[PDB]
Amino acid sequence: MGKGTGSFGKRRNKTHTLCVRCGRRSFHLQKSTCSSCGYPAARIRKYNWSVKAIRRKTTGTGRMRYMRHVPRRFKSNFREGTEATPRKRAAAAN
Amino acid sequence: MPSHKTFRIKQKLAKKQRQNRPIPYWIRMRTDNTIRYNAKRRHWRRTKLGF
Amino acid sequence: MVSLKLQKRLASSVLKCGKGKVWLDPNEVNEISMANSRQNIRKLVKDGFIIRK
RNA sequence: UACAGGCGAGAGACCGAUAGCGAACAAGUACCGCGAGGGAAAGAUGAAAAGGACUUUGAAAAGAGAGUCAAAGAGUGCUUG
RNA sequence: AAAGAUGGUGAACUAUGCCUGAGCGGGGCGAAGCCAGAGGAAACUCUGGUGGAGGCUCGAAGCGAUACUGACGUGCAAAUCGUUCGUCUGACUUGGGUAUAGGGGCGAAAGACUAAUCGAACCAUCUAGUAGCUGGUUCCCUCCGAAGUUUCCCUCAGGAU
RNA sequence: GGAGGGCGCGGCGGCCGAUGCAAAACCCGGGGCGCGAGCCCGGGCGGAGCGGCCGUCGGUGCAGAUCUUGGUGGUAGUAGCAAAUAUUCAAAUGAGAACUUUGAAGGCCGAAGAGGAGAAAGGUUCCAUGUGAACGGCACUUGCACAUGGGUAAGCCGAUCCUAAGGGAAGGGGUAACCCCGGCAGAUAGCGCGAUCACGCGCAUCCCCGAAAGGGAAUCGGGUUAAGAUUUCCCGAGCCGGGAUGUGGCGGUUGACGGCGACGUUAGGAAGUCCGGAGACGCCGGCGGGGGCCUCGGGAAGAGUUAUCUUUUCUGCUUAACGGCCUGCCAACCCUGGAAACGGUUCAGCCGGAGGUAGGGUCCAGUGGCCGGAAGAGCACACGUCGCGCGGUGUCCGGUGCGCCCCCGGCGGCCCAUGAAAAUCCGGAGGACCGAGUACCGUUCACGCCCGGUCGUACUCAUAACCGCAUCAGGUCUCCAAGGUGAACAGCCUCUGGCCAAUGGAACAAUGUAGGCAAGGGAAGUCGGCAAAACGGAUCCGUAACUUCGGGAAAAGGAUUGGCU
RNA sequence: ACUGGUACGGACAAGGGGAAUCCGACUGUUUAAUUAAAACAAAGCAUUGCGAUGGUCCUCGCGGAUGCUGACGCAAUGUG
RNA sequence: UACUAUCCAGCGAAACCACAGCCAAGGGAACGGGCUUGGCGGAAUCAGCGGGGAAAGAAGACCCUGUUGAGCUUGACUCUA
RNA sequence: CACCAAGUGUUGGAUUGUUCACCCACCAAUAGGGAACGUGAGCUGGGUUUAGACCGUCGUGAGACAGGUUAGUUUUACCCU
RNA sequence: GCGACGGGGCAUUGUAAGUGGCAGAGUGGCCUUGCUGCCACGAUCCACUGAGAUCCAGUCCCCGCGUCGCACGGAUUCGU
RNA sequence: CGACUCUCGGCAACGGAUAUCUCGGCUCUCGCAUCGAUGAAGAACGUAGCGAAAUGCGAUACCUGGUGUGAAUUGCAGAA
Repeated sequence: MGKGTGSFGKRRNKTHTLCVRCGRRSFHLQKSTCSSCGYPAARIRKYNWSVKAIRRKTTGTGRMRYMRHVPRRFKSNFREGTEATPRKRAAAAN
Repeated sequence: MPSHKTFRIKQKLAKKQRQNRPIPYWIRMRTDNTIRYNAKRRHWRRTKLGF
Repeated sequence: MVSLKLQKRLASSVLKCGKGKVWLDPNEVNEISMANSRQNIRKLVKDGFIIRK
């Protein structure tokens, strides 16, 4: 028989499967490409016509960012100070 | 055959099963106050889990 | 309620036959229910309380 | 000279929970779709939990007394209603 | 609005092809060939049989759906169910793997179908697109108070005057 | 439609007031003012900030928009909850039982199952225990619900390994680029083998993924828990691959003989290289043999009928992977022999005239036998509680075929269709090189020693664990397939396995829906024979104008059909 | 051969038949969820071009289809 | 004859609704439940029913128009692989 | 032929979707008109009038046809009267 | 006063179970070899047997048989 | 004649509007430069005594060294 009922009922084929890179069912199996980030692909799939909702997903929120932030903040890469040792030091100022 | 064996899917099933657990009573006090009525507990008969 | 759902299997799975072949005594209902594991079921089968119709 | 991102700040005849951002709250969360993508609902007891011991009815849930509170005509359906 | 553009996403439905697997009860019909006998000197021709062939027929599983324009028609169901029935050893049925994607595919060709979507799929964007046309257009009182006419117009559902 | 003069709200600069001794807000068939826009005041509710006036400014006033978003009616306690053959009785439990659970009973699916399992899919749903707030459109103490716990163990099964259709890095070249063809100066750019010694020798279309279905290194049995068990566990027995070796044997004719040969066997060198064959093949038809299932007699045990009759009826009666010894006909081959009155023989004319029929051998070893496995197991009994388990037996021997299913064999039909490849891999040819004796050579042999990594395993598999919002009458790949009647794997009835849950009760009206039947007539009905209805299976007889001579044809049309002896 | 039933495939199962005309030759195929047909296919018939460093097609270049084929072929946007 | 309807116990929607609901004729957006004039004028209701509510579902698919599209064709305009 | 008179009858088939038409045949008679061209939540769906399709004509073509021909989904009342 | 069965009437259908039989197409098997041979088997037929079975529910009757028949109290409403 | 039909009030239930709140949004302005094969952006799955989540972290796992502050953390337990 025809449309809708018979379209649903078969479904024993698979196309979009889990992607490793982005964790989204979007990996087109029989053409070996992800349509959500590109899985084999030199560059990550970025579109600047795909607007508000989608862009923010790829911006992420499971991000690190804080670890990266601390080098921006100091700008140097050293510091040195080992005060607070029995003597009573220099570990209580003013 | 197995019942899709691949590890990437398999780990997600394990994670989601663990995730689909009720909120534990005590924490509602140690949040201050705000109704912690989880949300990420899903049931298999309704909806569908995407990978 | 008395749960003899568990009693229907185990008895089936040691008499090598269906669950419409296993017969449970209708007076001994509570003690049969009390047996909860397959080793205990074997004791009942031996003594003829559970018997294959 | 630029600056709707990022980080760290100062403000506005800004908005006041159907408003303001999609999201004041676990929100790009829950959920929807095969996918590309789409995407919510949801703030307020009170000064302090002092979140109703105990007695009684009822299978229990609850109720009735009582206790507590400045107020239960404030009992996690909670300010006003 | 119908659309139009741009960039993406689908062959898990279905269309077809390839590769590799599975499945098709029991008949009707009685092909080539083979055999005996017969008649014939020959050339040859009869007859009874054997044998089991076919995009062959009846008809289960399967696959399909002709009619009731039945049931149902706010359903069991965004296409089902009953009876009746088409096909059922091949241009057969069907799975998995695999190929082909949007002015493109595929098509034993119906503009059919391509995941409830097809005379150009769906999605986001350009886009807050445009529409002389339909709808609606938000507190009061006062005073004055029209016109559907002239002229031009791809203009006669509208403007200028 | 214009202009005019006002009112109300939010916020801002000014100015003045009001408040927990009760602000704002909200309520009020309570009063009063203004033409109105609105305003004022009281009472009730309430509990923390607010209003008036003068300027300023807006995201500034609603009844609509097939309006948007939230709430709530009438409808309506109304349509309904009607397919799937079906429930009922007693007991248990509990507060409460048509539905739970147990028995009894009635049934149903009717082995192409409503069955036992796997795929795919879901993901813990499986099971225990707790248990009725929500949910199972009735109910409910029950649940595939909710809460709390546990559970999937592999050298031998799969994945893995391997290739296919095909996909895709690498090269060159377009394309800024994404991206796409796809390899190139891996070709006197290096991968592979000896080789330990540093050196020599040899070679491509590479190299991976690609069927958890193709192809394939290697396991069986019993027991067990909540469950699939070759799979978990365990006994006992293997089998494969890798590594070590020692013992025996193999070889002084140096690299085994015997046998007419076909070929036989516990060893019986073998570098580079070569060549073959194995992996390895369509589909249909009939036939052969096997296994299991079916049929059936005797015989050893338990069960039933058992007014009555029946030496009747039912049921257990089993034997593995793996190995020994022995064994298969077709196909094929060896030897004898010399055939006319030519033979055997296929579904196609094929054996024999390049030697048959016939006689004697040989081979492929599916399979059976008996023995090993292995009863130490398992099954059926008796007895015992001597119990989480005690002691004993018996478990045997025949028969039958168009039966059923599957396999395996060798044939035959088909084609303008002639029906894969690789890992895996042995063989022969090749003979270099190395062969010794008190040892060296075989080390494809037997026996002995050790080791075997990675990942999946729960369970459902559907009228309720999948997909359709969903416990949806739908759909969804495969394996097993009893007995009768009968061609039947048709229908119907039943076994075995599985349900008894299809909300239940009462009346059982008209009217519907679904199913039947009607005297006499017989399509007059109607657009139309739409379907109801009839014919129907088979055996025999009979069979048309016509025709591409194959058919029509089961033409038409008749007759026949039992029980039993 | 006896004998019973209105009677005998008694259930279940299981073609109504014939004659003409129109039309497609046939079996086959499709409008999936209103149309299975006389439509689509088709054998057969007719019919194409390119002798190849060429035809016809893709890809913008390369390479690729046809073509592991190559005029009794392949293709003709698959003609009629 | 079954299964419904009906009646019960439980359970329980939706479509739809300006406000509602007795006729006749008249005029009237030229076919009234309502206005006008006559006739009338059961509370409270159930099972039925198919006349009506120009009942409901669907911005009539037709038809016309819009300086609105799109599919197609070509001896349109204009370009082009 | 004319009158009072709708009290009561006014037909079956063949064919055509046709009412109409035209026959056959009966008969006392086989009058004529209306009611949203009475009558689709009453039906049927045959005509008209979609999407498939064939033929002829017209048209370069796509298509068209007051020309023929075939096959083509008939939803909901339980509310109010 | 009233009720279920039964009995009898009324109906329906068509002659049961059991028993007997040179009834019976026939056939076996043991002898004592049967002018009644016996034992079975045997569709079926007949007698007993117009029998058996059913018959008020929407048939009729009874003075057979026993109870309900609670001398209702169980449940409820009404005033000019 | 209750009732019904209708209406209102008072008290409620319904509902979450209104008022008053706001560790938030929103928009403007200012300062600042500072990712990566030295393994990123982003993901996955684990780790807290008792955690589902968010947040934090990575087998050195709601954290470590060092340093500042100078006694808490808290739902309960707990170390002393």
